[PDB]
Amino acid sequence: PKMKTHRGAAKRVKRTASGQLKRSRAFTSHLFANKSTKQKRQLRKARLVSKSDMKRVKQLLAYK
Amino acid sequence: FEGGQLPLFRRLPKRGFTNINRKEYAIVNLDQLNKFEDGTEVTPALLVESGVVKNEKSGIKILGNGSLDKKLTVKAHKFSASAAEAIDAKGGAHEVI
RNA sequence: CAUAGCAUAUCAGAAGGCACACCCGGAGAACUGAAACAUCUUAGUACCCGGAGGAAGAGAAAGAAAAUUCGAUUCCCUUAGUAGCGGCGAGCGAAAUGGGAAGAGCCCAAACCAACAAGCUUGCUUGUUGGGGUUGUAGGACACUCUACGGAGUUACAAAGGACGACAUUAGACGAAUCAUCUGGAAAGAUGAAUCAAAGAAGGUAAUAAUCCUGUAGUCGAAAAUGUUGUCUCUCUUGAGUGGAUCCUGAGUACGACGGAGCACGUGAAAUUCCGUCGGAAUCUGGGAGGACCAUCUCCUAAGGCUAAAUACUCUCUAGUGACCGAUAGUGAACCAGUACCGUGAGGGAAAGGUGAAAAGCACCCCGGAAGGGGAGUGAAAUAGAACCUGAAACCGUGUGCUUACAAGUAGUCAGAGCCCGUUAAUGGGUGAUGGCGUGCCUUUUGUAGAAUGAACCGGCGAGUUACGAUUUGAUGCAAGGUUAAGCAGUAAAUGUGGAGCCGUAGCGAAAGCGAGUCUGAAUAGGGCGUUUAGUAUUUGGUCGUAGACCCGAAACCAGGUGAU
RNA sequence: UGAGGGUAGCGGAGAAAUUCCAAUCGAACCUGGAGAUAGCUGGUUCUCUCCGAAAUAGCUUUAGGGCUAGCCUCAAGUGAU
RNA sequence: UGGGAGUCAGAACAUGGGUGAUAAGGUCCGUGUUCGAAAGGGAAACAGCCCAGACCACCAGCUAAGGUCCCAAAAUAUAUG
RNA sequence: AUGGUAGGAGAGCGUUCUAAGGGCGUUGAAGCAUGAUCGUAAGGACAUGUGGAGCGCUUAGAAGUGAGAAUGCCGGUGUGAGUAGCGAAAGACGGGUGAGAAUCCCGUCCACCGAUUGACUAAGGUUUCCAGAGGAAGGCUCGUCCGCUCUGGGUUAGUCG
RNA sequence: UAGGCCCAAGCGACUGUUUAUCAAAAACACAGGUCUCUGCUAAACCGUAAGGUGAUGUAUAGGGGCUGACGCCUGCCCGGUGCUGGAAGGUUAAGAGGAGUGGUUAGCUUCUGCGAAGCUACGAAUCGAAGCCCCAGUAAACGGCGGCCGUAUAACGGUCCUAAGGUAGCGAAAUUCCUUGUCGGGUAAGUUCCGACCCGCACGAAAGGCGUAACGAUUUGGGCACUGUCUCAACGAGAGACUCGGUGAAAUCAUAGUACCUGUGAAGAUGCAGGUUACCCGCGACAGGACGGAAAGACCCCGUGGAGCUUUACUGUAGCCUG
RNA sequence: GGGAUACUACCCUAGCUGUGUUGGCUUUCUAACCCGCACCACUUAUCGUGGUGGGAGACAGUGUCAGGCGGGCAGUUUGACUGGGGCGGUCGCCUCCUAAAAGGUAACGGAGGCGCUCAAAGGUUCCCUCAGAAUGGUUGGAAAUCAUUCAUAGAGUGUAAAGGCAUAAGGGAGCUUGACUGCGAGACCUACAAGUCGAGCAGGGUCGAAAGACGGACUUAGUGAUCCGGUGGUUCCGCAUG
Ligand SMILES: CC[C@H]1OC(=O)[C@H](C)[C@@H](O[C@@H]2C[C@@](C)(OC)[C@@H](O)[C@H](C)O2)[C@H](C)[C@@H](O[C@@H]2O[C@H](C)C[C@H](N(C)C)[C@H]2O)[C@@](C)(O)C[C@@H](C)C(=O)[C@H](C)[C@@H](O)[C@@]1(C)O
Repeated sequence: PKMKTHRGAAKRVKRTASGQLKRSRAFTSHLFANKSTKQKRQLRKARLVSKSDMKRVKQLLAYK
Repeated sequence: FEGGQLPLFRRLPKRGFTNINRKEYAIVNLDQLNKFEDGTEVTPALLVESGVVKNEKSGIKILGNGSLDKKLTVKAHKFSASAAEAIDAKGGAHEVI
């Protein structure tokens, strides 16, 4: 039958134009006072899923 | 599965929501309109008949990517500023349906 | 008194067995996955019970939706592995829309009217019968207005019950056309010369047959029959339109609280739909729905019922098909099969095919108690003789050429006299006095001659496969375009048709949205993703995912039964 | 001690031993779920050619398992790095 | 850049070190080699030591490590102790 | 340039079946057996015997496509090996029958059980009962014998249960 | 054919019963005690329930727990836990009351708070029985019966703290680490046995203490009788055995022409090196090796494998109590 | 005076009229209901049905809801490293040595620390500079304070150790809050997740005369994802519309 999609990844990541996956950043949503404003604003910058992780999680998002 | 190390899609946080009633528009650029003749009046049905648009999703939208080099009148739902400008520059009109 | 209850007459209405494969209800697991486990999952699965049936179930809006709307139900393809649910983990997973198969809306209660009997005094009520009518941008009764077999429809809603005009026209019958020679035990084979074909499908006949037989194509055909098909007697429905002002329009119902279950939804805001316990309404100026709740709008009118088709399965039956098996295969069972046999019992459950064309199946003689045999004879063949096609290897023997009783051995290998033979005839074969070298195979291991594992020998059987989806390579076609799915016509094909849908032609952003740019930012700055061409359809290989997923192997868990001989 | 009977597995019987319940019992036997699951052991069948490792960091209810990196191979491309 | 893997039990020797007892064919790191996965010659036999990397024939030759009395190829060689 | 285990890549040999074409076969197919043959390998021919009806070749296409090991399953057959064993007990002789006698029949003697190796009756078994015939198989040897085989017979109730 | 006997210690009173198939006993039962529950549709138990046992019985009865004839006895602690009872001091869910607070509306100023009438979701002021807290009792209920320094609560002293700190009688015991404790008896010689001592690591009074006639296929020590048990083996009888005739398996098995020594090596060699010995083939005997056969080690570790039992492990639950 | 009787729950000390009716306490009644309750008939029959009499009685029993108890029963869990396992000990981060002159590098190898603190111990502008030693003196701890000279960081630096510090990074004083907003070419480290440093650009500020310095402390520890839930803003979205 059809392949099924990993929903937790689906509502965590999106697919760019070429083939890449754009993610959100961890170490947010909680204590920042220990952190600096630099860390705060820099954890707002987006990043891509690494290729080493793509080699593992490719099939989970084929229909994305 | 990473052997019990927390997987990537639980290390990472979720974000966003999906708009269930979202408007998507069939896209067409100026470089596609050059196949027509000057003075012609193009419409969505004429686009579909010419095969430039396979599917009218929520309307048709005209974008200013290429070069027109023509003169015609257009009737569509939405336009881009550059598109309307480049239509009127060579001569022509844009009528929002 | 009355009926229970009891006692008679008539009828046969049910029980049991289903094919529990499919369908509907009641009840309802666990192993398992989550790399433990409890919510979850396995799964409303397995098993049990009850019902019916040839189908069952559902079904005609108190709907689906927000267009300017839509077709009662069911089924197929898509929407889409989307939206959503989720220790937001494992995983679960729609709907509308659209394209299609099949296409069917009918009846009650209540109003109201006319009769019937009892109470009552025939006024009213009660109940019985009959009409009448069952639907919303409101239908019917009363108020208002003028028509019925025109059409004619038994698949519900009435019926011709009809002369009704091939069940399949089915058992069945007919059904063209060949001779010779050679080999042979026997020709259908070889050679040569002819023929039929709406018949060259197939099988038998002493070997391989279109013309030898049964048959085939095709034609003619009768009972139970009718194909259930065409005017088909009766009977049908040729409508009566406006306002709806008044009356009616399904009560312990809807709805609510608590506890639960089912809906893709984890029980909670549950919107929606069901069970139990408690409460408990409105009546057309009404009531319900449109994912808490309020208002405006849109749609509908519950608490009454029936309903064909398309759909699901096959213990069976008829006619057939196969890049399915061919006796350790294929049904457990080609034969004596659910049988010998095992077990107290529930239950488990085998092995076992082949003489030859024809039985012509060995008259007779000899040895022998007979079994066995040797002749003779049948036969094409008897090392084809019933322990009967072919007849492999292990294993058991009899004969022989070379060789061996001073020798230490993974038994071979390289060298090499002597002796014997004479080939797919090529710098051949068999044996091997003697010399040199040399601790089997497989698996598991840092490392195995290993005193680590496995194999007595031989033969046979015995393990990455298929479906669906994803990804990537190669091939081909077309190319800013590429492509159909279901269905329909067709030989269970190719093909043709079918454009709902799918990918691509533009991305960025959580999103509104903007657009070759967008997001951030107060700012265009700076930076991130992007542009500054090439995809798409089928197929080949590789890999992955879901399914038992390369094969054998647990202790155990659960459900239903069997046993106190 | 005999003949008839009774008690049935989440159960029964036991002058009590985890003892007996058809040569079996710390939970009988037969069928089915079921091809349960098995990060464990064993096995996995024809030939030649080219190349050719590792037994290591790091995380892990993790230690004889697994994931990513390292090191192998095949194909495209850049092209002195 | 992408397709496909396997591996995560390592062993000895030499050298630098911890530990141990300036013990272990011990154990733990680091630097090299070999075995693993490597036949051949030598070390008597002997995975890890020395030499050296087998495409296949040849009753041809030159060498390495190790050797030249016999087993068993080659000096009972020379010269000096 | 060409040692090589996990492993990656490539090229090939064979097996069954199908399509098409072209062929072989009672003047003897496939299978089986032998051989001193060909090919770098998997493997392919030829000749002769046996056998007595189907089978190759070329190109392509599909797979139940190749076994030496799984304390694997099923059948045959060995080794141990002429080995262990032949299941408590007194037999001897004569005569007979017979192809054949330690083992069968008859006779004499001897011996054993003797609150039993005795005689009845229930349960259970179900024709093992009786006459003839028989020696293929069964009998732990033999066998002329038999609870074995074949043929044919046999169970009688008012009072017994 | 037909009882061996005596003396002395333990355990158990006795007869009986028990692990079919390695345990027959000191283990179980027992008759007697004791505690507790139950006033009859009794309690208790089986069952979803209905119906049953208890019992065609009725506190001199029935169920359950501990102990285990008989005799002498059965000591201290109610602080903790359990059970019973009481005061009822206070705390609570469902529930009855709705005081107030907000979403929404022509409703009121239309720039805006009476929330009014109303539809709606929240909501304390009260109470609300069990339970819980508290008090008392109960030890033949669960349990406990000593720390510290003079000294080996040993003797008496104190204190530590809770509720108390071992009465009788026993005692190197089925209990004693040091241990073959010490002394005596018995023997030529006594890690055992008997008697005595107490320094009871860690005895103790119904998970009963001490003692007891009778009993025992019980444990233990000593003596008499008697003997091949032994010094020390010998001879005979049968059956297997061995030879002959008939019949004729099995476990095992990679192939086998299968020597020894010293070494080597996965560190213990028929198979490797160097030597030593050794004509080919049988039969009867033996058991040193083939790490012999037999059984995918039951000891040990491992598996995010199972099962059984336990509890103040987590989560539930039949059921019980109260509303 | 210690409250405290204006008006007002209002009142203990009070006795006190009955009310549409409603909502609690305790008795008594009976027809519901219950009697393994007595007699009488079905009956053949103690089951059961029915009549009469007696008991009990709106309690009990049963249903639904709630709370407490509940190894009686069930499903499950009960870690790893480890010179076998167990007992013991440890599990994250920082600093030295081991470590073999880049970096990195193991052991149940050797030593120690962290799970913060500070509104000045932060920023800026100005000034200032050790102990110890003797010397010598009221005090004298011999040395506390005071005074001259060498002292080379042996001083001191909030906190372990190491690397650094007189540019003082140590010690005081005056102002002040840059312990700001939005980005950041590029680099370090790295399996991933993460972690680290950054010139400079806009904006708007503090100190200083000014150049200029300030995106927290001499540097390196002083935490921990994700899901869930809560609070505030918002230009976002959603149901037909609000
Ligand atoms: C009579 C008939 C039986 O004889 C025995 O039981 C003898 C008497 C055991 O002696 C022994 C006797 C006794 C003391 O052990 C020595 C006891 O310890 C064991 C359990 O049984 C034997 C030999 C055991 O071996 C030993 O088993 C041990 C687990 C490991 C031991 N190991 C060293 C290789 C091994 O030799 C082991 C279990 O029986 C053999 C298995 C195969 C059996 O069960 C076999 C088939 C038995 O039925 C046997 C033939 O029938």
